Amino acid sequence: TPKGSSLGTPVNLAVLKLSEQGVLDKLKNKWWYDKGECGAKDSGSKEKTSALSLSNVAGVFYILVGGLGLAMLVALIE
Amino acid sequence: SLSARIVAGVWWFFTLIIISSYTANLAAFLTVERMVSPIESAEDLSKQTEIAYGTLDSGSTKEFFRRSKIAVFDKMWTYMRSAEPSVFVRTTAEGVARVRKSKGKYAYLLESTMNEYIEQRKPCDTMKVGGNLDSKGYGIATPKGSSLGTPVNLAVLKLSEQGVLDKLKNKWWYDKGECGA
Amino acid sequence: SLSARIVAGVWWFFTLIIISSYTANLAAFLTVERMVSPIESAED
Amino acid sequence: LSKQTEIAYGTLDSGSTKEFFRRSKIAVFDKMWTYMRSAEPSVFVRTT
Amino acid sequence: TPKGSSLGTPVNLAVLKLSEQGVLDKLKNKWWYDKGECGAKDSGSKEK
Amino acid sequence: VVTTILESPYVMMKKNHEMLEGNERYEGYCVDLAAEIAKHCGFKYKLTIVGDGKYGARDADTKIWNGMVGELVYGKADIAIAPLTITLVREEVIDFSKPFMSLGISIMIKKPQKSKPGVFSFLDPLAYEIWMAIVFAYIGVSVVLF
Ligand SMILES: C=C(C)[C@H]1CN[C@H](C(=O)O)[C@H]1CC(=O)O
Ligand SMILES: C=C(C)[C@H]1CN[C@H](C(=O)O)[C@H]1CC(=O)O
Repeated sequence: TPKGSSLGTPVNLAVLKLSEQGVLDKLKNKWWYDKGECGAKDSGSKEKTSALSLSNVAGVFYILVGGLGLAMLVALIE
Repeated sequence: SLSARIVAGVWWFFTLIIISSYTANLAAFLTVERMVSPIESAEDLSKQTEIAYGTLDSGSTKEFFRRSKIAVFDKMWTYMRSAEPSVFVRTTAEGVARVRKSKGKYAYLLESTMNEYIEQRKPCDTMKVGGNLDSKGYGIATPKGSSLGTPVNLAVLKLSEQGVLDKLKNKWWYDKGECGA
Repeated sequence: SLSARIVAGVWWFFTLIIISSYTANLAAFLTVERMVSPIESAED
Repeated sequence: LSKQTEIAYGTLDSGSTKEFFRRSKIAVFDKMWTYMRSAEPSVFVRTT
Repeated sequence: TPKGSSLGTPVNLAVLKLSEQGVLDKLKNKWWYDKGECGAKDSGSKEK
Repeated sequence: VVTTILESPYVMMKKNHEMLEGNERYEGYCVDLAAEIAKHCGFKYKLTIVGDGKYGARDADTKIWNGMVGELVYGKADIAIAPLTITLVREEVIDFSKPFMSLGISIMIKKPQKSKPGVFSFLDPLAYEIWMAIVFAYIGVSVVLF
């Protein structure tokens, strides 16, 4: 606001008001992580276990399944 | 029946890869020394009622929990009102003492700064977990309409910009620290 | 039969060293990832 | 070592080292000189 | 300093006083490792 | 007159405080900050401890402010340097400078250290999802075997 203006102090009080009732937090969450296209935002914080992700082992699981399917086929041809 | 040989072979490959990844990642786990936490976040602390948690009796933090319209915090407030023995403490030091004596029974909600400080000081058996629940700030207070307010304000600006506040912070918190890094 | 047996032995040692190698390199790969990234700190 | 009280540390009773820690205005050394100054049981030793 | 100069002893004392205040240390750290274009020791490994 | 409250590491008594006199006998973040604000704004100051030993609040019955805020409004002190939180009720009553430090409401817990193993954690470097999938694979391959 301009120096010496009347609106500065009450809009200041308003900012404090909103922040104390959690409005600003709600707004940020809304326009940041709620509309987030990528998703899993708070995940990368709460879910950061390092360790091992299922996704890496998934491929091995798929060659296992496919191997069982080929095993099904070979079982049929026997 | 070679169908059986393919089953056993592919499955052997499977379990071998699994136990190998386990061995590898346990080796990494033991080598790297990752931080271990019982609790992920505040909301998770609300979800799990196994651990009791509390704040100070007279302060703006209790005020936050009381007058907040946010869900999780309302839940935790419902938890904090009804629990006996009284979960509220007169001094922060007393509450942290309760955190230390309880062996995991007690969690303490306090200002992030005081939290970090007690984190840095002996025995340093207490840690700050999760991110900030809200955002407030300390400021230099002046009487309304006084002459000093605006120039001390600009002074604070300059000090933040040229790194005085940050350096001072690093001096009093971590550098005077009693334990490690 | 001695031939087939030494074949089995050599192959056993072969797959042994290979598996051990995989476990080793995967262990190193995963030990690396949890090291603090140099580029992460501004000064670095 | 300066950032932990778990392990005690000390110097000789007199010499260039004690005088160093005493006169030094550098943070780490000032701190260690405080630690050594008020420490009990006295951390100073007469000989190497 | 040239032999017999009036500057010899006080610049000697100056170098000493500087060494004791860690000024040489900080200045060296400034001109050598602070302006360095490869960070510390670790850069070389590149994680293999 | 700069009024402040004793808190570590905001304001502390030096070990020699019995010998020291005046502004010299207080060390802390807030103290150095007072020095900086004074050097920049060019005034001489008096470091004082708050009589009520409280930050600020309004008595519900009497509507009278307590602690440093009260020291500020009722004119016992010219300025407040201390870990004083900016709140609406306080802001109405006094003028706040731009915040010089960030804080938030955070959780302090005990550290588990070494003595607490967390058997479940050592049983799950692999995710529980991986355990789900590996059990399903176990019974699936079991039925393919049968
Ligand atoms: C550390 C204490 C007791 C003070 C500091 N600021 C807050 C205040 O301005 O009241 C209080 C903390 C809190 O309210 O959680
Ligand atoms: C061994 C001693 C006491 C002597 C030797 N040089 C230093 C000196 O001449 O001052 C002292 C070492 C020290 O101060 O730790």
